[PDB]
Amino acid sequence: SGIVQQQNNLLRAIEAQQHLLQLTVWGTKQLQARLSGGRGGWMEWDREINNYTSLIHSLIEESQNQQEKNEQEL
Amino acid sequence: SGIVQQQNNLLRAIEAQQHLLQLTVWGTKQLQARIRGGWMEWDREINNYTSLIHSLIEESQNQQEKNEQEL
Amino acid sequence: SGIVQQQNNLLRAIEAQQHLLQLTVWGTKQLQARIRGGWMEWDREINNYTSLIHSLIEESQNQQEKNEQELL
Repeated sequence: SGIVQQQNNLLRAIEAQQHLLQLTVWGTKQLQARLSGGRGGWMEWDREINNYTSLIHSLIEESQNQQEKNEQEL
Repeated sequence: SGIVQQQNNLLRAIEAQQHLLQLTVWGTKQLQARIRGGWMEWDREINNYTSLIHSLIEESQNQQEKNEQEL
Repeated sequence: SGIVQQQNNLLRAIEAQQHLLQLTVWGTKQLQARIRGGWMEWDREINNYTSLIHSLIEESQNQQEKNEQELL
């Protein structure tokens, strides 16, 4: 199915962008150290990112499950 | 259908990833402001593609709704 | 169909998102190259996913086009 094949493509790109995104956050934090933010000034910022990250992994997780289920049924 | 349902998750991922990215964007500009390089142009690129993404996410929400109301 | 138009929407949302990512990587590079460095591996990691994402994107473009020409 070209439609089902496209979903897989979109999901994949999203997963790859998630790595890229996590690589960019890491890079940003390294800069933050050397530099200097305000001591704890970025705590909530960091917290918000972990919230989205966790949500994202969750969604990707459900999507991968839905992907296998759409490939057998549809 | 499982396709529309999944497309919803994909969209929420894109949206969550988008918000995540915007946080990265804010942080970087904070960093740059605490410091050459021609950053106003970069500023322009950010804004443009930020506009574009917002437009795309909004239109995806609209279609998602239309699809969930049709399938 | 509404489905194929949604994939067209999601694909572009991903394309646009890719630019912001590359731009944020860019700014990071300028700042990092201003302030050894465990970055050598960060750079290798970046290039890898960038190429993969551009590969996934164009692949999706090929698919998007094919699905639309058959009116799915």
